[PDB]
Amino acid sequence: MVEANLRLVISIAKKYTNRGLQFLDLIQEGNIGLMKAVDKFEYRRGYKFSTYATWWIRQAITRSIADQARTIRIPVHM
DNA sequence: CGCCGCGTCAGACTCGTAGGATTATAGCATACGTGAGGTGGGATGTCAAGGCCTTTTTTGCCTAAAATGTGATCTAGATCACATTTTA
Repeated sequence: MVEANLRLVISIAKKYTNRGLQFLDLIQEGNIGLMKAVDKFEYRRGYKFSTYATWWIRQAITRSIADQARTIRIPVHM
């Protein structure tokens, strides 16, 4: 599953590899959200998988950029 | 053996001049801890009157005793117009 959907991970990743942090870190975090979605996904919902891990990936990257990527940590609320 | 290609590595010295950055990234719910706020409470620190001792300020006082007064009786100084008289 994971080795299959790596291209989803990288595709979504490089929408956000504008000069925020760096490519490969967005990619790696994307693989983390991917592994979550593989751990959680239900076939019985019968939907496509792409959407599910799209959400999960996007969460993971979207707050790893914010936790990291600065010398001064601004937490999520600000 | 002797190229050839690729790569590594230095490029003078002291002063001055200016301020200075930027893109876009979801959203709400749970639940937990830490910062700025209260809060009585030991405990410390202050400020105004009183009891131990010595010193200081009044102040007794203690007797040597030298000093302070009594006043009629004197005394040895002190004067002034005339008559010379001396000395530089």
